[PDB]
Amino acid sequence: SFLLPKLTSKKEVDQAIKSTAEKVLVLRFGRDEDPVCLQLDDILSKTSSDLSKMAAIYLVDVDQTAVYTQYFDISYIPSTVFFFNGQHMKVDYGSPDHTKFVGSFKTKQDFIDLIEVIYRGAMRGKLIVQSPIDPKNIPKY
Ligand SMILES: OC[C@H]1O[C@@](CO)(O[C@H]2O[C@H](CO)[C@@H](O)[C@H](O)[C@H]2O)[C@@H](O)[C@@H]1O
Repeated sequence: SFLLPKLTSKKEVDQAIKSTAEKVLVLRFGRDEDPVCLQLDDILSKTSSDLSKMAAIYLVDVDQTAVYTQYFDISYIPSTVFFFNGQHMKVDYGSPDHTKFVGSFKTKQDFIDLIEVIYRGAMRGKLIVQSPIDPKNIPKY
């Protein structure tokens, strides 16, 4: 749906990691009212439907649960994490941190292209993939 599911506890995140099968699990750690989160959530919402065969997207409330925030070394929101069949996926964006995407995507198409790459690699058994996004479009922060 356009109004993506919210996860508000550790147990709910645990469960989404386990329950999302054969698709990229997208976990957006943020706050729904935060300006950069608003930007990113618009892209996640608007692309969710046409990505529905490849990805399941969730909005994770960092103000109601924080176990995972420490686990992924999240200092800035939004931070977006990718999983496939229960295992964390890394992506090389051209920055040192491959474990999470920090900030918002420049365009819808960048997110789409990224998911395509993650999905294909994950389906081939890979755990780390190369981002297809032009570095000029990667938030620098
Ligand atoms: O240890 C350096 C060696 O690691 C590779 C991945 O095998 O890339 C990593 O190190 C680069 C240089 O520090 C980083 O820019 C990159 O993000 C990181 O994955 C090699 O390409 C590199 O030679």
